[PDB]
Amino acid sequence: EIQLQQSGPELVKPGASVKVSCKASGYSFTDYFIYWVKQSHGKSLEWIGDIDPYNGDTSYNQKFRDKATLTVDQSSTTAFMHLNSLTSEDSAVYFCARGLRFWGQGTLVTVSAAKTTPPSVYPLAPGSMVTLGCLVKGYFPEPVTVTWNSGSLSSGVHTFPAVLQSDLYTLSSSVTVPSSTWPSETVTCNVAHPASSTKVDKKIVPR
Amino acid sequence: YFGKLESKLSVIRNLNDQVLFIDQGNRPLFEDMTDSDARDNAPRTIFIISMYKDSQPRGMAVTISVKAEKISTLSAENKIISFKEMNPPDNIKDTKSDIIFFQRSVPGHDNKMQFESSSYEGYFLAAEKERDLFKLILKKEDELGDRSIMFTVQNE
Amino acid sequence: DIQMTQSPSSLSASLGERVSLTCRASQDIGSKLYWLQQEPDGTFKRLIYATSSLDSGVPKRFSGSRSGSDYSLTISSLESEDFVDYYCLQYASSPYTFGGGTKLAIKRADAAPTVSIFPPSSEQLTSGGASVVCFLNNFYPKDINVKWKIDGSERQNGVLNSWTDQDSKDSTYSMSSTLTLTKDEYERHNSYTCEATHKTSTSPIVKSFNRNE
Ligand SMILES: [Cl-]
Ligand SMILES: [Cl-]
Ligand SMILES: [Mg+2]
Repeated sequence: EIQLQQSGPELVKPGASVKVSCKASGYSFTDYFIYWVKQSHGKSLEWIGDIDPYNGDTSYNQKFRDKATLTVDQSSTTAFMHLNSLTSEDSAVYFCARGLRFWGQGTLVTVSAAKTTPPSVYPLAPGSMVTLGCLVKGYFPEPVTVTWNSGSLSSGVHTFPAVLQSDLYTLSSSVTVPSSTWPSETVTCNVAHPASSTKVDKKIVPR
Repeated sequence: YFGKLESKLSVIRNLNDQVLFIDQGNRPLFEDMTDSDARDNAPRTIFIISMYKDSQPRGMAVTISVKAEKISTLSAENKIISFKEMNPPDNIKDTKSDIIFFQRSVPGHDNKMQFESSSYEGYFLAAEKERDLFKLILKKEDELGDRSIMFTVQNE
Repeated sequence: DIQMTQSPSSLSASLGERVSLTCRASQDIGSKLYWLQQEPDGTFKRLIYATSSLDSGVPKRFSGSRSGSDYSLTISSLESEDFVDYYCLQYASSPYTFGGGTKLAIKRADAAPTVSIFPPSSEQLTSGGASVVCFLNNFYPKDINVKWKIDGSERQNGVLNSWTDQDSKDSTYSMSSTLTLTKDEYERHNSYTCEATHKTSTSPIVKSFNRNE
C-alpha cells in the first residue's frame, strides 16, 4: 500500500518555526518527487514546493520560497517542511503528496500567541417558538463541546463553527423550543473545554 | 514548413544516471557508465537532437537520432519505442509525426528534461527495468514528479 | 502565473442529476489538468488526470473533457457521496496552481431565516466586554446579507460572522453574527438592531432591543 503518513497537528507561536514530516512507504522513495500543498480559509489550495528525494533538489512557489524549507531523509524515507518566521497567515492544513496523486492526511498548523484559556460561557436570552443560546467566548485551543440539557435537546439545536475574534476562539450555540416549554422547564447549556479541564453548566434564565 | 533550427550531439542519462545507448540489435538501453565509458562507447552513446519549432506549452519540437552502421531516428509509433531507419528531416510539414518529441524541462527544475511524444499526447520517454535490462520505453505519465521520465542531457 | 478560474464555487443539485464543473485557464495548459475530490475529513482522491483519463477505483459516472481553454468534470448521475468538494490543478507551468474549488450541495426549497437578537449578559458586562449576538437560522439558499445598527446607524467594525455547513437533515444553512464592543461603548447607546435580507424577504427582517428594557 502506498502511504504518506504526516505528523500531528501543531500549536506554535508567532515568530517561531515549525517542522512537519511526511513518512513515505510502499514504493521506492527516490523514484518520485514529493509535493507540499497549503489549504487555508483565505487562499484555498496553494502549491508550496517540491523536492527530488534522490538528489535533494527543490523547487518553490516564489510566494513561499523564503517561508518554507523542504528536505528529505533518504534512510527514513521521510520528507520534511520547515516553516520560519510564523504569522497568523501561516495557519492552515499542510499536505504532502506523491504525484499530486497519493496524498497524506494533512497537518494542521495553528499559529497563535495565546496560552490555554478556558471559555467564558454567557447565556443568550431574549429581551410560539423561542430561540435561546449560549455564547462560548475567548478560549484556546480548540475544541469546545456544547450540549443542551445534557443532550436531551437536539432536534432544535445547532452550534456554529468557532472563529478567531482576537487571539482566542469564539462560538455560539442555538436551541429552539416551544414557548410552552421554556421558561416553564429549565434549559441549560453544557460546555466542555478539555484542554483546560473546564466544564460549565449555564442555565438560561428569562430577562 | 518548419526547417531544422539546430542539431546537437548529446549524451542522455536516466534517473539512476545510466547512459542511453543503441545495442547491436538497434534496441535503446541504459547502462551504468562513467563519462569515460560513454566516450569509449561512441557512437552508440551519442544522440543527435534536432530542433524544429518552439511549441510551448508542450516544449521544443525535436527528433532524436543516432549514427552507427546506419542513421536511425527514434519513433513512438503505436506507443512502442523503436529506432527507425531514416535521417532526421531537413524540414517538417508540421509537428505531428511519431518521430517528434516535445522536449521540456520539468517545471522548477531547469536541468531535468522530459520528452513528450507528439503523436501520443501525455506519453513520454521513460527508463524501465525489464528483467536484466534497463530499457527506453514510452510510458503514460500517470503522476507528476515521476523521475523515470526525467533525463539529463549533456552537450557534446 | 497561470490562474485557474473554477466555477461555480457552489452548485446545488439533486440525486440523479447530471452536472458539470468548469476550470478556465488564463494561459494554454494543453491537456495538463487534474481533477481532485476532497472528502469532509480532508482526504484527497484524484479523479481525472491528463484532462480526461479516469483514475482506477473511481466510479464510472465521473468523466473529464476539454473544449478550448475550458476544462470540465462531469458527473453523469449524482449519488449521495458525491456532494463534496472538487478542485482542478494545472501542471503545464510553474508554479502549479489550483482552481478555487466547487462544493456540491443538496438542492431544496427556499426558506426564510428565523432571526433572533440577544443582548449582552450581565455576566459578560461584569468582565468589561459586551457581545451582541444575532442568529439567522435555517434559511436557503445560502447567501444572505446581515447589517448591524446602533441607534439607527450602520455599524461595521467589531462584527464577526460564522456560517454553518449545509444541515445534514434539512439542507438549510444558518449563520451567527456577533458585534463585540467594550462595556463603555455599549453603555453609551440605546438600541441595537440586526437586519437580515435574503432572496425570500419582501422587506428586511429587523430585530432590535433597547439595552435598558
Ligand atoms: Cl525555487
Ligand atoms: Cl534541475
Ligand atoms: Mg499515427
